[PDB]
Amino acid sequence: SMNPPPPETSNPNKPKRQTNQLQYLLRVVLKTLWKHQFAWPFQQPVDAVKLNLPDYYKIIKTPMDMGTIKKRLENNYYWNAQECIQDFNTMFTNCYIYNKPGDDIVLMAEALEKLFLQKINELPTEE
Ligand SMILES: Cc1[nH]c(-c2cccc(N)c2)c2c1C(=O)CCCC2
Repeated sequence: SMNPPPPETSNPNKPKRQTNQLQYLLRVVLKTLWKHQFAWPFQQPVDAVKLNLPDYYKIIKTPMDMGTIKKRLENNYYWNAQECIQDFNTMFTNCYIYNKPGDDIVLMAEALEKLFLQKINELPTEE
């Protein structure tokens, strides 16, 4: 069994900028979710080999995790906040696609997503 290569966190050909919204996403949003008790399944890519999930990457074609997001934010990978928000929503969506309602992992994603939504509600004005 085989995992795919993880999502890229560096791309010198990709335009990039530092914005106050992106710093908020690192310093407030990512920090809030990273320290949560339910964060650990989401801090790195899903290892479908060790987890014995050979169908994971057959179903999930856009994997995403907070470890990748953290490195992308720290490496200034993004152009705008929307790109980073999309990555967060992709990671939650993957969890809901692959798992059953009521699975513990879904309850964990749900709790993180609630905090995510509470924090992005106060995303500062782009300035
Ligand atoms: C998001 C997610 N994370 C992890 C996991 C579990 C233990 C260790 C590591 N690194 C990752 C899983 C998962 C799923 O969606 C499928 C359900 C269980 C596996």
